[PDB]
Amino acid sequence: PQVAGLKVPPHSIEAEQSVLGGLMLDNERWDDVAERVVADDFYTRPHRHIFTEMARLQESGSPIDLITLAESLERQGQLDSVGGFAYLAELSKNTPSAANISAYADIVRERAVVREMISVANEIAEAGFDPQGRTSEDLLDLAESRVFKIAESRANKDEGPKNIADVLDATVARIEQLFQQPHDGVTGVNTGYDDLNKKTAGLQPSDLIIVAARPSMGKTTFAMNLVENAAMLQDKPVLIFSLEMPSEQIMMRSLASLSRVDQTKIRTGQLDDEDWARISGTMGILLEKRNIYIDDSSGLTPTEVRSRARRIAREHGGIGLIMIDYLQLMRVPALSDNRTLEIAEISRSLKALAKELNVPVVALSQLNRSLEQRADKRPVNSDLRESGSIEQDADLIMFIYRDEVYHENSDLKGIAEIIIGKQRNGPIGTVRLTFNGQWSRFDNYAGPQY
Amino acid sequence: ERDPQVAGLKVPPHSIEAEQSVLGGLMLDNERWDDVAERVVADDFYTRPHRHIFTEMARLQESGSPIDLITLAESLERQGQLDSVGGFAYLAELSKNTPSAANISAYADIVRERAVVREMISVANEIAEAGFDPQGRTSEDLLDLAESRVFKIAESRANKDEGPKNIADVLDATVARIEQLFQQPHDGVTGVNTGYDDLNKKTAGLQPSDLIIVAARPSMGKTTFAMNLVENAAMLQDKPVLIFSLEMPSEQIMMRSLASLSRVDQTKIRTGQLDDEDWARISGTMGILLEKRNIYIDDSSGLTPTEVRSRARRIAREHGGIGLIMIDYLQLMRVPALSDNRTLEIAEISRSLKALAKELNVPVVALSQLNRSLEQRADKRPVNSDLRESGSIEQDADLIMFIYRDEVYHENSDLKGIAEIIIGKQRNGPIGTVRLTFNGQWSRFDNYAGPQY
Amino acid sequence: ENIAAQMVNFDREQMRRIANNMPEQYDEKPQVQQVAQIINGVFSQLLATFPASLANRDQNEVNEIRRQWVLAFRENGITTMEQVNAGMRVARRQNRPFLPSPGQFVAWCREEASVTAGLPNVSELVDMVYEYCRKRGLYPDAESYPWKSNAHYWLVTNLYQNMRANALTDAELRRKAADELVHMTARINRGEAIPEPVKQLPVMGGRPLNRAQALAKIAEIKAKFGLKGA
Ligand SMILES: Nc1ncnc2c1ncn2[C@@H]1O[C@H](COP(=O)(O)OP(=O)(O)O)[C@@H](O)[C@H]1O
Ligand SMILES: Nc1ncnc2c1ncn2[C@@H]1O[C@H](COP(=O)(O)OP(=O)(O)O)[C@@H](O)[C@H]1O
Ligand SMILES: [Mg+2]
Ligand SMILES: [Mg+2]
Repeated sequence: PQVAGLKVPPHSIEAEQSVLGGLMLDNERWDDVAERVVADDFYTRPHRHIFTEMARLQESGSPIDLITLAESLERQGQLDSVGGFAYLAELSKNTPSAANISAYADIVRERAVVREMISVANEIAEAGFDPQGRTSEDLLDLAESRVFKIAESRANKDEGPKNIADVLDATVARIEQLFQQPHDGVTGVNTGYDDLNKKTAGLQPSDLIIVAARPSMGKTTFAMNLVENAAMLQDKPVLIFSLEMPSEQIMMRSLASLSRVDQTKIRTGQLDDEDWARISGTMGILLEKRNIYIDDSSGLTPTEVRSRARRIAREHGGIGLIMIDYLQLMRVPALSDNRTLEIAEISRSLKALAKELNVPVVALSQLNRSLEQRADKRPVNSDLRESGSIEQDADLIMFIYRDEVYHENSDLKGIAEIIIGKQRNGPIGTVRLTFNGQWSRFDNYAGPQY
Repeated sequence: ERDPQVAGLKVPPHSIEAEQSVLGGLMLDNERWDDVAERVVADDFYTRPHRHIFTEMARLQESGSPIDLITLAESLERQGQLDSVGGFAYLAELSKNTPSAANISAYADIVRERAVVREMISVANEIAEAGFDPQGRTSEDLLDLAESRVFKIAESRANKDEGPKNIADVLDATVARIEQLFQQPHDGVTGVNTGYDDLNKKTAGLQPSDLIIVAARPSMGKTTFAMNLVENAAMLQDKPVLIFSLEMPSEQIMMRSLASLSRVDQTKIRTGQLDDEDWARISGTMGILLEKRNIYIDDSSGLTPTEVRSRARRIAREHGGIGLIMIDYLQLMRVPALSDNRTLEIAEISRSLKALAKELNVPVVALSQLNRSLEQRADKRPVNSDLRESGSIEQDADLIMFIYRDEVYHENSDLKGIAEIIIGKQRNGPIGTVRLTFNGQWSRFDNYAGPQY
Repeated sequence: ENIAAQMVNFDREQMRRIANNMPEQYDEKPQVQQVAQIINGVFSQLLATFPASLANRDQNEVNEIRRQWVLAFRENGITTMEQVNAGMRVARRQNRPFLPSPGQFVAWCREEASVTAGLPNVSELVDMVYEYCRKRGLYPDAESYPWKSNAHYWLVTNLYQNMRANALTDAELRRKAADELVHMTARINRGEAIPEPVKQLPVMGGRPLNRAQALAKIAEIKAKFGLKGA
């Protein structure tokens, strides 16, 4: 082993043996080792098995000395597979008691990280050599996703099955984090509306959210209000994909909503002194925060959307919310022949992006004309025609309904209904809001509730 | 050598034939350059001579010079780089052996794909090699290096879909837009002027990047109203106006435009029963048009959205922008791939028109046809649902206007000579009816000088 | 193209384009009132023929049926009252108590109009096409087939060619036969003269040559041209 150009996976058997021997000799330092290394970081099956058994014994309330460990292994018949009482005694004896197990545990650390990086590079090369029907864009997306996942908290390997111990640790961490910040019933991104928060407990991360309504019902208004509320009530960036409108009109609508100034005055530039003061205050707040990003490109493929979202998260260390308006304008060139397959691919890619970035993704959608021919025009799930996969893959589905749009003499003027058609982890129902189209805004409904 | 294929897989993926085809097509056709420019980059070429040729051609295209074989060879000869490329012999070989009558888009995509695959493989090799030889770098440094190397592949785009922009830039753009709108007092016309007072009041002109649909039953003045809007835009603005005519030839449109501008009776012109005053009016109109020279008309039939977009881009490049685009009518546009299903074809056409309008930052006015069942209803004033088979048209249209004339359906109509423009879908404002006066004798629309309720 | 070039050409020609001028005449269409009156008359006559069809039905169903009939007539182009009379005659021939479907009524009108013009109906035409497809391989050409009339020849040949070229099924063949009958009836009612095929060359013949004389001719050719190999 001259090591003068040798290509060997990074590992150190001496460090593993020292760690195992030290843990055998002194069970009290186990915690100091349990924070620095996991079972998967070990390079051999016997060492992983020994570490797993020691962890099980320690968390079951038992000593992990040589005799107890050997007895526990023998009862499960796994003592022979490890190497035997001879190998266990060699581990106990050869490694001196007077050792610093912290450095050795940090050595059984990042060597595994470098090995995982080499594994990811090998997987990327292998996928490149044998596309198996994948396009270049798909290969680039796969490589970017892998190298992005590996470089985030490095909890374990790139992706694969995980022992229930790690998942339980993650679940307890999630519970503690959600309990450390009292938001009064909001465990996700705040929507800015109390009734909607009661119904949904915020926009949960890794969930696909669909907002649907007939034309002129106010989909873009509601989505932009959600974006503004998320930006004002959070610190993570909020990304907007607007394939239907230029960014300037969206910004004018946002100014009208935030500063509560008439939109026609802003569009025509005819404002009084108080309107200018309100606009100045809104612009000052927006330029103080600086966490809203807008992309008004048209005909975006799901790969481009995912790549841009990944770039934003890479630059700013996370995303708070993603918004798309709307999904019927997206393109899948390879599936341009069949619309149903294109919509299914779009929905699956959006769900995969939501899972990958751990962000809430809200996509807007349109309904069918036949809805206007029914006795009750309030949307239902089946009104998502051509998009059954949308109904199947969506974590949350909300329909917007304004009765004044179809009925001029409607008694419910200014009142919009958000109807929850599907909620994977909660109830369903109707939430009433006040629609101020003058400012292009939705507000909490102050009227009596039954 | 002694290698059938054992050493033939160390070679990174590439395609010499696609490169040669692209270069030959560029040499023998300089009109498709942009299509090549949007799909390939100089670094996508595997051989140094091809990269150098593409770079020199890009430089010549940016300098405005032609990129034919002779000009390119002379430009390379002056810089002394002709010898390095491979010589005029190799240039002529590329020009000749590669046909001009070819589809260069497929070869450009082939060149693009191999470069991506090869760069991905090379980056994976570099990452693994760095992993095996840390040279003192920590794990975090190696992970950051790997991430940067991997994401540098999809990057390095010259200028194409700049992507997300910070709120600061968009806010600056919005402030600039507001200032520009306020600096020009047009009595509420924050866009392309239509020449009609009430229409400009309700719509604030024809806003850029909007899809405008004009719908009417046959014999309602739809084409006449569209031509009046085009003429008003051409007279009140200096930017070029492009017209697509899939139904009527350009000569008839020109004669109608002359009749409308000069207010000469169309019957006399069609019968040739003119006089000195009509000749003077026509001469004045032609003098004004020659002073402007800002109108272009294409009368090709069966135009696909790709051809329309390409021609609009070519006109914009030649004359520095467009003021308005007019299409008559959308139902005649053909999508070869979706010819089997009419609804999908209509949706594709509407989406492509909206994308073109957003890209060029120009108002696009497309003409559409309504359903005959409208004639069987108690009220014949059109609604959105009268756009049957075209739900995507209603969904994707920023402005929808229906042209109605009660005189067409009622002989004893009390509103004879009065036409209504009904705003079915106003995306950024209110909806309602605007009354105008229609002169079919002069084939023109005029402001309604009568009382308004 | 730029407008400037066309304007320059207009100035250079002037009176030449006035000689070109502009095509005249506009589009005129019938009013909806006539179609509504026709539909009302058809509905009244059918209700007279089939009183039990609308028994125990509210006005909404009657209006829906009327709308369906209007749509069917507009799609199939029912304008002349003579077609309505022919359809009523066929319906009075029919023995079904219930009201026929609008498509069936249109088919009755077209069938009666075709029969009036001295042409076989759809079933006879399809049977003739099948017989032709079975028997035409036994003749040198389509003109050698025992044709009854020129209309039969043209209809059968056109249907056979269309069926063989487009791989038509039986129902598609029947629909094409109905369309061909409608077109031929329209042509006949417009006067017109049906051409008498095209024919293809005479047969010639007259070869009274035997084996011995042929051998003598071959030997003479060999002697004259010196074909040593043969
Ligand atoms: N200046 C304005 N004043 C009042 N209401 C407006 C104004 N501009 C737009 N609206 C309202 O906005 C609604 C549609 O907004 P938008 O969200 O863009 O439609 P969509 O639901 O298609 O996204 C319309 O019903 C209209 O009433
Ligand atoms: N020379 C003319 N004199 C009088 N009326 C005319 C003349 N030319 C056209 N019109 C009228 O203009 C109307 C619209 O014509 P046109 O623009 O060709 O059809 P569309 O309504 O499809 O645009 C017709 O109803 C016709 O009555
Ligand atoms: Mg919208
Ligand atoms: Mg027309």
